[PDB]
Amino acid sequence: EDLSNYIVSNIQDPLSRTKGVGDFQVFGSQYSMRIWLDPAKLNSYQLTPG
Amino acid sequence: QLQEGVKQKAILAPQQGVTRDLKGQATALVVNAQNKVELRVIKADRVIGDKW
Repeated sequence: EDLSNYIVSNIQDPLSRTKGVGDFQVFGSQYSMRIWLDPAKLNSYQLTPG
Repeated sequence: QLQEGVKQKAILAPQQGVTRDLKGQATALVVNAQNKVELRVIKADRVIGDKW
């Protein structure tokens, strides 16, 4: 996923500049700020994930 | 502003010397004994003045 972020970030924009490349399909996708909730520490402060 | 603790051997790196990688981990470059530059991923947590 780190390498797929590197592809989607900055070898995807110069690759479609070239004469002849139509649509394309990168493997994987870019990043996401992925948040890992802890259920015991959600219990500890009286919080639902909603 | 409470103060607790004191470090004996604390390594204070400047803010222009440590940056952020695209993954988010704080990185800072190091030159070696054979005079080449090299990258090691560090754990920068607090700021003191203008120094990580």
